[PDB]
Amino acid sequence: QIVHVRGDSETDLEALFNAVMNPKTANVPQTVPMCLRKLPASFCKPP
Amino acid sequence: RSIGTTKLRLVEFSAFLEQQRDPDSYNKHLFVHIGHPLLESVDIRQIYDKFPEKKGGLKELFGKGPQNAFFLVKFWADLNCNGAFYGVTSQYESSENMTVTCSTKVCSFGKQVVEKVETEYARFENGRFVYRINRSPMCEYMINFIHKLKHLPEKYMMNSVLENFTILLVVTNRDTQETLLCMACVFEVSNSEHGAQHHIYRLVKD
Ligand SMILES: [Cl-]
Repeated sequence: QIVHVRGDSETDLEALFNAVMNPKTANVPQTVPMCLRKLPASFCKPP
Repeated sequence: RSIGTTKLRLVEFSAFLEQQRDPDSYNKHLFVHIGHPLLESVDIRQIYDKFPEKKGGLKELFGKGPQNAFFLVKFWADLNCNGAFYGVTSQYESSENMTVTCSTKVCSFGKQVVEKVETEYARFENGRFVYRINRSPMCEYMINFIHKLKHLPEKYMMNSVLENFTILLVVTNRDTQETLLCMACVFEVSNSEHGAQHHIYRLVKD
C-alpha cells in the first residue's frame, strides 16, 4: 500500500469536528445538507 | 442491484475493527459492508461539490466515462462497538485478466486529504478473474476519525460531522488507464438493530 497524507491532516481532521461543535468560530466551508438536496427519498430513509 | 459493469464487479467490501483480547479470544466488528431489483439513479451534479474537482477529479472522470461505471453509495455505518486492528477487505471480479489499480481518496469539505493506492493482480477462480485486497490497514486519519466520532454525545452530531466527509473509490485498468469502477461514498451513523445498511445508486448525467 502507498498512502499520501496531506500536509495539515491533523488540523483538517479537527476542522471536521469544530465545524459542528463550534460553528460560529470555525472558518470552514458550508454546504447544502444531503437530506435537503434533490435526491431520491430513500437517501435518508434506511431500508 | 450490484456495483459493477460487464468489465468489473465489486463482490465484497467490508470495513472493520478486529480485537484480540487474549490468545483464545477474537472479535471482529463491521463498520460497513457490501455483499454479504433495479437501482435508483442520482443526478451527479447533486454531488460534484462533495468530491475534488481538480485534474483527475470526479467531474473529469465522469466526463471521460464510461458513465455506467459510476455509482453513489449511501452508507449507514455501524459504530456500536467496544490488540486492535482497523482494516478494509474487498473483492472484485472480471471476465478479463488485468492488473488493477485501486485508489481510495478520503475527502473532507470536498477536498482530498488522504489517498491510498493499491495495485492488484488477478487470480483465476471459479471460472473468472478475481481481485482480493485483504486486511488493508486503515490510514491513521480514518482511525482517529472513528474515535472522535465515537466521543460525541449524540448520533445527530455525528451525522452533522459526516456532512463534510466522503470517500471516493476509483478502480482503474493499469494498462489502459480506463476507469473500471468508481464509487462515491456518503455516510450516516446507523440507528438500527441489524446494524450497518446501505443504498446503491447509479450516477447519471442529468
Ligand atoms: Cl451487505
